Order: sequence, then C-alpha cells, then structure tokens
Amino acid sequence: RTSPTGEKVTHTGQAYDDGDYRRVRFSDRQKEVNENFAIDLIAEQPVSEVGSRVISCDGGGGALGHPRVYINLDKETKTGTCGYCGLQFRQPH
Amino acid sequence: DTRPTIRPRNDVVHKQLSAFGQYVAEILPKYVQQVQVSCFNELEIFIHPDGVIPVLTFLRDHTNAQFKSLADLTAVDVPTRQNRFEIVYNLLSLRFNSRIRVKTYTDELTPIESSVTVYKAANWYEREIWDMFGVFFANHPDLRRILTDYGFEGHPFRKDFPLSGYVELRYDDEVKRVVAEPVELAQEFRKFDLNSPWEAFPAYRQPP
Amino acid sequence: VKPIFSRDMNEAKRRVRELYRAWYREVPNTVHLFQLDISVKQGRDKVREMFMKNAHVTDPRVVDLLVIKGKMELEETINVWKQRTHIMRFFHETEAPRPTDFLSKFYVGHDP
Amino acid sequence: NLIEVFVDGQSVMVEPGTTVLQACEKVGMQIPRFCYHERLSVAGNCRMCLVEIEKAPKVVAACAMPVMKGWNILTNSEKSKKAREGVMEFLLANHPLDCPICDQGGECDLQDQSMMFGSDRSRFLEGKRAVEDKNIGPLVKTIMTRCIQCTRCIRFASEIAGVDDLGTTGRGNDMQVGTYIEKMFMSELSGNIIDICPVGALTSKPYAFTARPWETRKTESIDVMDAVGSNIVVSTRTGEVMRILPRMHEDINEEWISDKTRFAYDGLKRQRLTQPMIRNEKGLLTYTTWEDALSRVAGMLQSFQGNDVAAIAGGLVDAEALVALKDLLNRVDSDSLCTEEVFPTAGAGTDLRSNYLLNTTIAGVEEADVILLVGTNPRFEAPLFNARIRKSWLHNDLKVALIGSPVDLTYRYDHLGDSPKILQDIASGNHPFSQILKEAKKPMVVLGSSALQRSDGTAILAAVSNIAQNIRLSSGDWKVMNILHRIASQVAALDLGYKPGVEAIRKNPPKVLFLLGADGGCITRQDLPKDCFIIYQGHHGDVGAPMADVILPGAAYTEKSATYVNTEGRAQQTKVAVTPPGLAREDWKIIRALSEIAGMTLPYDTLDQVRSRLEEVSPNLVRYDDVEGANYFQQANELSKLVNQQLLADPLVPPQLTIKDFYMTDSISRASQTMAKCVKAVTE
Amino acid sequence: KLDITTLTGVPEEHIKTRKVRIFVPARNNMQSGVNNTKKWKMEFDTRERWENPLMGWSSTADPLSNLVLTFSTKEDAVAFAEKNGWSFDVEERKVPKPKSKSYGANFSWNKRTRVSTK
Amino acid sequence: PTTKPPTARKYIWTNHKFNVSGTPQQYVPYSTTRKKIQEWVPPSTPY
Amino acid sequence: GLREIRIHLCQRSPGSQGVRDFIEKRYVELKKANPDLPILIRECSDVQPKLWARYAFGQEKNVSLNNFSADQVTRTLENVLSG
Ligand code: SF4
Ligand code: SF4
Ligand code: FES
Repeated sequence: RTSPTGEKVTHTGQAYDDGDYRRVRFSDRQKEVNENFAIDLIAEQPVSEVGSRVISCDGGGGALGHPRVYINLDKETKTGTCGYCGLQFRQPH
Repeated sequence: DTRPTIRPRNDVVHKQLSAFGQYVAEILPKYVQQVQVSCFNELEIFIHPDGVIPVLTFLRDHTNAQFKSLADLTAVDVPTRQNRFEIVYNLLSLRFNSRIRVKTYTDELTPIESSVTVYKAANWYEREIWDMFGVFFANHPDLRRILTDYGFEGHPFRKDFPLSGYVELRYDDEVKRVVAEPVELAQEFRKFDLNSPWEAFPAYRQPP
Repeated sequence: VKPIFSRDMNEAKRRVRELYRAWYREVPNTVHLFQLDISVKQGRDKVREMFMKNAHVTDPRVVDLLVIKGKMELEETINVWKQRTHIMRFFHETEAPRPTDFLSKFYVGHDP
Repeated sequence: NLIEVFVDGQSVMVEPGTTVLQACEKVGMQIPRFCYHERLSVAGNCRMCLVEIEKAPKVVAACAMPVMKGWNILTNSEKSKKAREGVMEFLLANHPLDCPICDQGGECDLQDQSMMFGSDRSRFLEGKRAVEDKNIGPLVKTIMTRCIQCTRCIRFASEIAGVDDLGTTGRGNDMQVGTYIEKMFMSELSGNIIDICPVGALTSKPYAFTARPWETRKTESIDVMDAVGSNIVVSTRTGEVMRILPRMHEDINEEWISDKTRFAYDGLKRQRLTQPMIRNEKGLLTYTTWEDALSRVAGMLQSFQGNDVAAIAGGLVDAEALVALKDLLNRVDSDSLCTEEVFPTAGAGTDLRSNYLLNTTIAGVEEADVILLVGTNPRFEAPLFNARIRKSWLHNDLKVALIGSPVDLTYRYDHLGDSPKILQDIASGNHPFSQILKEAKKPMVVLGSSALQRSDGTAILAAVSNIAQNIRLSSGDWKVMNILHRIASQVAALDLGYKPGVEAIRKNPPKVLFLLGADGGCITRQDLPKDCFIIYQGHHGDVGAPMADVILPGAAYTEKSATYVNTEGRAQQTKVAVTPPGLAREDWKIIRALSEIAGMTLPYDTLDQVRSRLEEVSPNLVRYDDVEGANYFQQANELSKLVNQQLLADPLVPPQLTIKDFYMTDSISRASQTMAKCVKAVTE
Repeated sequence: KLDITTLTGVPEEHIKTRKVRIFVPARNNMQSGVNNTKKWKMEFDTRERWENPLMGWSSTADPLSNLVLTFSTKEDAVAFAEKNGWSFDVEERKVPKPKSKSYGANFSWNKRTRVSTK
Repeated sequence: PTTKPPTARKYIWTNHKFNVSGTPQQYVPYSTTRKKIQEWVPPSTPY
Repeated sequence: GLREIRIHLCQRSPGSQGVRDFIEKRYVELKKANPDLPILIRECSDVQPKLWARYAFGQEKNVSLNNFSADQVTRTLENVLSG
C-alpha cells in the first residue's frame, strides 16, 4: 500500500507523514520497501485438517525449521496456529 | 570427579606450591600477610605494599626461588575496598619451571615503590598501571602516560570511569583542527542485566 | 600516611610555585613552537586559570599528585610530544557555552 | 523457645514451626522452589524443594516440612541434587519449547532453576502434551500449554484476590488449570497472577512481545494513581516505559499492585501535553514558546493580586510543585490554594495531621481486631488497603463492619447499613456494634475520604470522631481514628496547608485561576468571572486543558523525581525513569521560572533547595519512609465537638460501586486505552 | 575527607549535578530468586534520551548513564561517593520479615485459613 | 546451477540487482517504527 | 498581616516538651481564639523546635522554641498575634 503523500507503506505500518521533515531523505533516492508482506503470505497458506487431537509442527525440514511445538485442536471455532511458522491446523469436523 | 567433562587436577603440584608458599612466608614474615594456592595449582602470596621490593628481590635472587622473569604486572580495581587498587605481580622461575603471583594493595594516594630495580620490565608495566588506574609509583625512572592520549584526563580502567569516556574527537573546519567535544552517542550503549536471581556456585557462598 | 613528595602543605605550595614558574616561562616558547594563535598573555592566563581551578585542595598528597600531573603535561608540551590540537584543547573553543541562569537552562532543555 | 537445627552442619536457631526452607533461608541457602510462595499458603505440589536431612531415609519437602531440633539439613547433598534434577526433568518433560516466543524468557524461574539445578539434556523420547488455552480476561494472556500446575494462581485468587474463579479441572496428566466455564477473572489485583506464575503461562497482554527482561532498565518509583503509595519498578527500555512491576514493601504494597497501577502506563503515551499552548485571536489554543506563555502568565499575575489569583490543586501533583505554587501565590498575597478534594475544615482541620491521616497505618490493620468502615469502598478506592484487611481477616479473623452501601469487598463483613444515622446510634451506644467496639482490645475505625466529600462531611467526621472518642474513654499507643484518602496529592497538600476544597474559590471567584494538574472539573468557566484567566499545568490534556487560556506542559510521575505522601503519611519520593516529552519540564521548575519572569523569584533553584523549603513548611515531607507518630486526638476531637452540623439522611453510597468505576479514575487512566478495554470488558 | 575529585578527571558538571543513589536492587517480581538482591549498588540519575533522526535509535549525552558500581556494604558506597564528591541518597535495605507458615492451617477446623481447593 | 537448479521459492527475486550504491536507486536508512507518544489535540471550537 | 503559623515540635526531644505541653492544653483554646488563622502543627526530628510565622506577601520569620516552656511558647504566639 501507498500513503496519501505518495510514500509506500512498509509492512511495519511506517510511512513518513507530510509534516515529517525526515521525508527529505528519499528526495532523490528510493525508499527500500520489501514487496512480500509476510502477513498476507501466510493468509494464503491453506489450513491443514489433521484428525489427531494434538499435532506437532517443526516448520518443515527438521533441523532447518523451528523448535518443535505441539498444538492442541480442541477449540472448534478457532484453528490451531503454529507459534513460529504461523501455519493454521484444524481437526476435521 | 572423573570423565572428560571434569578437568583433571594434579595434587602433586598443589602440595609443592603449598610447601613453597610456607617456605616464602617463613623466610619473609615481615611482609607476607597471606599465602593461597588455587585449586588449579597457582600459588599466590599476599604481601604488605611496603614489601614490594624486598619480597620480589627474594623471589628473584634466592637460589631456591629463581623467579627471574616478570611475566605480567597488572592492577585490579575493587571500589568496595579502602585500598581499591590491587597490584598483582606475575613471576616465572625457569630454573624450577614454576610461576607465582605477588598481590599487594594500594590507595588512590599512597605511593608504591617501583620494582624497576628488581625487574627492568617493570618500567612500562608500571607506566600502564599509572596511566590506566592512576597508581603512582615512587622512584620510577619515567612515569608518564603510555597508552592514553597526550592531553587525556582521567584514568580509564578505573571502575568509576565511563566506558564511552567523557570526551570525543572530530574535525572542525572553522578551527582547521581536530577538536575535543563532550561525548554524545547516537545510540547509547545498551546495558544488559544478565546476572541470574538464582545462586550458581554453592561452594563460593558468602554467609550473611 | 606516606607523603607522595611533600610532608606539609607549605612544602606542597613550594612545588606548586615551582611548577607555575616553569609553565609561566614556557608559554611564550609554546606559542612559537606550535604556532598557536593565542597570545602569550592568553596562554599565561590559561595557566593561572588551570592552577586556580584546583585551588580548593587541602591535602598535601593530592597537591603533590596534581603537581606531578602538571609536570607531565609540561614535559609533553616542552618535548613537543603534544600536538597543536592538544595544546589548543585547553582552550575550549568549538564547544558552545552552556548558560548558568536557571531560566536559560529551563529554555535550553531538561538539564538538571 | 528457639530450637537448634543445623543446615549443612551450620547451627542455626529457629522458632518452633519454622519450615526447613525458612531455616535454609536463614543460613543463606535459597532452596529451589516453584509452588512455595512466602505470601501464599504452603502447597507442596511442585516437589522441587525436596532436600535431604542427615540420618533420614527419605528426602523431605523443605517448603512444607517443619524443622525438628537436631536436624542437619543437607542442602547440597547428592540426594538433594538428584531429587532436584529428577523433578526438573519431570517438569520439562511435557513443557513446550516456547522459550524464544515466551515472554517469560530471560526471567523464567523454570529456565534459571533448570540451568542451576537441573540436568543439561533430555531423555523424553515421547510426544509432549498440548492444552487448549483459556481466556480469563483482557489483561492476562494465557497459554496453558506452558503451565506447570504449581497452583500459585489458584491459591492467590482464593486468598489474596478473594475471587474463587481459578481452579484445577480433571486429574492426572490431563489436569488443566483454569475456570471450567468461559469466565473472565475480574479483580482489582488480578494482574499480580502474572507475576506469581513461575512460568510464562500467564503473561501481561499489553507487555506481550514488546521487550525482553535483560534489556529493560529498572527504575524504582512510587505509584500515584492511588493514595496507597505502592512502590513500583518502572522498567524502561530506550527511554520508553515498558512495564510497571511491584517493588517489595512489606508495610505498604507487600508484593502486589493494583491492576490500574500495573496497566496504566499506556495512558502516559496518549493525549500528552508537550509544548506550551496559548490561545490565539480566534480563541484556539496554539503552540508557543516557553517565553511567551510564561510572560503572559506573569503579566496576568502582576495585574491581579489577593483572592483574584487562586489555585486549584490536582490529584497527581507533587509536593515540590505544591510548595512552589504556594510560595508563588503568597508572593501576590493570595492564600486561596484549594485542593480538588474536600476535607472538613472545621475544628482542627489541617492543623493536626492526625485529623486527616490513617493513624493506625496499613501495617496496623494486621494488629486490629475490629475495623469499622464508614461510607467507603476500599476494594476499589484503595485495593491494597482492602487486601491488607482481607489478609488480617483470613489470619487474625478481624471483624469488619461497613456503614455504607453494601459493596463486594472480597471479604464478608457486617453490613450495619448505609444511613449515616447509624454513626449517631453507635456513638450513643444504642447500636450493639458499639458494644462490640467496647469489647475490642485494638478497635480501628476507618472513614473514607469520599464520605467527607458530602456536604454533611463535617457532620460525618464529627460522628466518627465521637465514636473514636467513646472507644478511647471506654478503653497503649493504639490508634482508632483513621481516614482513607483516595488522592495521592491530597495528603501532601494538606500537610503544606492547601485549603481542602474549592469552596473558598467558589466563595471568592478568582479573576486568575491556576489549574495545577487539576482535571476534576469541579470549577468550570461558568463558576468563574467572564474574563477569567485559566492556566492549566498538567501532563495530560483531559479536562482543564480545553478550558485553559495558557497550557503549561508538565511532567508525569515517571518523568520526575518528586515527593508523594500516602494516606498513612509516609513521605515517598519517585525517581526519573524517562524524561518529559516535548518541551515539558518539572513542575516546580516551571513555577520557579514563572516566578523569575514575573519578578517574584522563588528562593530555590535546585531540587534539594526546593525540598529544603518543603522541610521548612512541613519537616515530615523530607523524611522518606518514615511514619511519624502524632496523636493529638483529644484536641482535634474537642475542636470538632465545638461545631455541630446536621447529618443528612442521604445514604453513604461510595462513588465506586463496581470494577467499572475502578478502572478509569485519573487523567492517566482516562487516557489509557488498556483501562478503557477493561471497562468495556466488565460492562459487556 | 579524601578529595579525589581533582584526580578523577570527571568534568565539573558531572561532579556537582550528579545525584548518586546508593541502594540494594529490588527482587524482580517475575522471579523468586534473591541472589541479585545481596550487594549494595550505586547508580546515577537518569537524564534525557532523545531519538536519533536517521534510525530512531535512542541517543544520550549522559556519560555516566550506564555506570553501576556494586559495593559490599552501604558504608563502602557512602565513602566512595564522598571521595568523588557526588551527592548520594541512600536507601536502607528492605529485608522481608520472617513469615509463619503452616501447612496444617490449610485444613483448620474453625479458622478462616482453611483452603477451599488444593 | 544448470545441473542442480536451486529450490524455487515465490519470495525469491525474479531479477537480481547489482550494487546500486551511488545510483538513484540506492538504499536510504530510516526508522520502521511509529510515533510512541501521541500528543493532545486542542479543541477546534473557541471557548 | 500574619497569614499562618507553623509550629514544628519534635516528638521526643526534651526541648520540645514545653511546646508539647502548650499543644496539649493551651493550643485548643488558642485555636478557638483564632479560628481563621491556620495554626499548622508539624513534627521535627533531631532539630530545635521552631515557630515559623507567615505574613502577607510571602514573609516568614521562624522563632526558635528550643527549651521554651508552655508559657513562653504562648507568649511568643501572642506577640505574633499582638504585633
Ligand atoms: S516459561 Fe520459561 S522455560 Fe517455559 S517456554 Fe517460557 S521461557 Fe521457556
Ligand atoms: S497458570 Fe501459572 S500460576 Fe497457574 S498453576 Fe499454571 S504455572 Fe501455576
Ligand atoms: S516448593 Fe516445595 S514442593 Fe513446591
């Protein structure tokens, strides 16, 4: 997204205001902005359905992932979300 | 204990060092205040500051103590003691393949006799001690700043001296020279409190 | 307590005067040697100012050490161990004057 | 009576009943523990305190097992070490690997105790358990997967908080801790369960994910939200208040702080006054330099003198600012220094400090046997005071009677009623509770300052004083008369001599009114001359700021080293944790600079000089952590007896009746989004 | 009275304006360990920490912002402050009172102490 | 890389860029956080 | 004229015993005689008792009450009230 001033808003919700003098730093130079918003990317990821009451996520790749954490799926409305990865898992109804 | 994790300890050297420490204490009761041997076999002799030259001379010339090499002369600043600065002399005896530490105490004002006569290496070490901590050494051939800047003020290694210092340098066009200005850090050195609230070593517990 | 050099304050004052004489006589040469833009009076004024800064001391031991430090600075100045900037560092120039009036400090910042 | 026990061969004398852990603490040994808490009932469930006693086959629980004479506690024996290692292994067997994402990380008792007493590897080749989390409110983030079933939260809620909501559900490894039904744990002291929790199962929702413990800088300070005077530790990182943690003070806050105190720091970052504001030609406040604002105020001060210039003291103001403003008003021959809180001025008034102080003191509550509460709601008015009363009732079985609207106080009391005439009945002896008071050996009477705000406040004070007098005549140095103030500044202002109430300003409308941190709204533009000049000096712009000709940005309590006096008269000084935002300065500095500009320069230029002047006014305001003893009860009683006001039939309804009335009280709380969320949660 | 102020090298501004606080650090309420709260410590008054315009990093000019000196006893800290001529405020150490604890009281017959749940 | 292609990921760039220092596309440092202390808004209605 | 009177008496200091007796007996009568006048009573520690008297336009004069008998303290107060 882009601010009304014309400055692209970072994924950290930061955009130099119109009254901000610091905006001059991008006068003749581009504002480095990452164009893959992480929050949107995980939202794309589908919610896995695992019958087991408790599932464990390592992030994939074993030692190349994150510390293994066990997620409980008792909550019916909510979907178990990985603490590190953020992947959502559900228990089939 | 045993197994690779534990460090092997040699008791023979411990006994030898304890015996030699008693030897030194008996020979020099006038100055030797305390003798300790660490569990890692390092003999330490605590001497009254007046005995810096006599004790070192004995430890250097005596036939059974031929510590003819001043390995390192340093100071430890402990602000909780009246004599905050602790001058430590590390010696080496090639003849007996052993090392010893002479530890003495001093104040911010009380002078300490220079050991240049005993060890010529002491010159620059004592210069460093004076420059970093401020321990004046009496009868020193040339006591002056050795490591700090020429016009520097204060003793940096003192525990009460700020890590970033009090002054900073920069080049000023108006004066056409490098000028000293009060220190201003763009990012303050972030002090991290890491000491755990739980006691770690029961063996070194100070009773209340 | 063992005196550093002087047993009494009168002896210490003797050392202070000796140091002051050396600094007073060295100032003209120092201006020539480092080609300083200060006047001989300015340097001698600074010397007196620096001596008068530590004029509240009463312990002969402290006075002795102050003289020793004063000697060391003189030795570096005489031996040209210091550089032109080092000599000029005594004369704080670029540093903006910090006011003393409370109302001025109140405007300047949160300075206590 | 002391029995001689030995810890690691070292003889130590302990009173009979001392637990093994306490004796080890006496010799300097802190036995590892998770469930045992000094202020919570002994549980013995964590099993981490197991220690070996010489000539004993089985290790004992030091947290529970009482010592016996001759026992040699082998704290560092092999049995004890192995017991600790095994128990830690069991604790960590099912504990989730959440350390990188656990807010407790870096300050976790589990982590440090594992590092110091536990092993360095795991043998658990099976799968760990996962527990569904339970919502308990908008303040405590709950991850029950990390719970170690220490039962500290349950015991705390059951005894200190007094709300029997938390509990264990199920049995065995499937035992889950939390309310069986979906219920919000509502308490004025609920936040402390975050601290008591050894693991990161319970975490501060606002502080969640914000910062780590090692980086945060700690600044010990005093709370100003209430008049309890709770000692707090302001954890600040990179010049920003990150969280507020309790500071141990057995006499005042012990180890607990109110939820408002813990989660009102967010208000300090919203609606803040930064630059001096003066009103333009259009009549709108506009930013200006300090010079212009101070010059305008000084010119107005020169224009009018006497009662034309008056001051309304606020609730979050400090003693230094109070004395500075007092001297400034004296310079123009003005004594109309009024506080926003009304304390009966009849009789002794503010001349005797005992007339407006909790003479019994917070600690004395534990020694009291009968406490009579008159028109007050201590649960919300002073949460820690109510907690102390509850502690005494739980242990000392202190009888409690409340003459007021029947409000939950986390403890059962004798509701005499809400009509003030019950005070007359007790004084006359017709009421049986008067007989109960006669029998009592250390009876304590507490009168809420809220009741004093009533128009018959003088009559209420007279009735309470008469009851105390009757107790004194019927019956050491025990104090009976006590007043619970709800405003921190009020005590200091009354010590200085500020008029307790804006009635004097109403009597003589001031052309120039100085609102020093005053956002109560008692006096409006309508209550003032049409050409009134209002100078509001506050840290937040809440109420006085909109109705102000010149706004002087002030410093918050975390932004200045200032003196605040609690309701027990114990002077306490805050410390600077962060510097005031924008151009805001310390309040006393602002007043002194204004005096210099006007020409009536005050005789102090440093904090030390200002506090010396404070001693010149009242010496008790420089003796920190000192509860001075001044009785002066008979004199004040006689002076009060002189005037006879009429009690009103209006029931003694405390202003705060629910927790919704507790969350948002002061300007900081009103500007606190977290407190607003709490209000919304409790209302809905 | 030892006067090392002239020999310390500290600028005069940070010799007079400074307000040393001698105190024993309080126990972090989050943890239960007391090992940290065993030695007296000396700290200096906190001052302005503004924001660096380029990055937002907190900037300070206080040279003594991070100086914390531990001392065995309060007298040591007082003496050290006197030597360096820093105004020092001392906070007396607060040791928790010994508290009588009884597991049996949890199951009292006629006392409030009786616990409702375990 | 022809024999063993690297694992393809969507977030990986589709066009490698050389060091752009000294070019108008250079990177300028800035803060990624927001304002910490919100200020008070004076009322827009004259008293 | 005189705006307020501050009586600083230490709790146990024997020099303050006379001031204590004055407060115990005569102070009630004095307060009745001078209702409007704030007779502020505060406590000192390890310092001689004093009688600060605030006058108009911020003027104060402290009267040492060290070892002053109740009659003497009353006399000093009367003089302040009687000029
Ligand atoms: S509670 Fe402690 S041990 Fe458990 S995950 Fe959090 S930091 Fe790690
Ligand atoms: S939630 Fe925390 S305090 Fe409650 S039982 Fe579990 S570990 Fe203990
Ligand atoms: S602390 Fe001893 S069993 Fe819990």
